[PDB]
Amino acid sequence: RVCPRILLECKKDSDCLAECVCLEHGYCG
Amino acid sequence: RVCPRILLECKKDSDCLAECVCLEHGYCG
Amino acid sequence: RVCPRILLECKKDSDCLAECVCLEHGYCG
Amino acid sequence: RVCPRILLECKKDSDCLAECVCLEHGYCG
Ligand SMILES: [Zn+2]
Repeated sequence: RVCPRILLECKKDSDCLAECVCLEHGYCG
Repeated sequence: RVCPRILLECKKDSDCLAECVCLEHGYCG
Repeated sequence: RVCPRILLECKKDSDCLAECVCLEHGYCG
Repeated sequence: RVCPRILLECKKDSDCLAECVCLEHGYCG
């Protein structure tokens, strides 16, 4: 899985880069 | 992101297939 | 990268499953 | 598939970034 480790807040996966997922702490990972 | 539509429980991401991740509700997605 | 190893002929990546790519021998990989 | 738009030569897939693969023409893609 490709998820650059850029710190980004999110509500949905579409708020995230690449194949990062929106995790339960409100950040992409 | 490639995450099969297979119902799987998980404690860690490693429990999941492909690029699915372990969500805190206790299932892969 | 997620590429199921199902034998499939191709001309383009869109002929392939998942994140398989169309390789120079004419099969997905 | 996540393959950065970065010009890279390669002898093997391992030479490439992310989910890029080594094409026989000698570049990642
Ligand atoms: Zn991927």
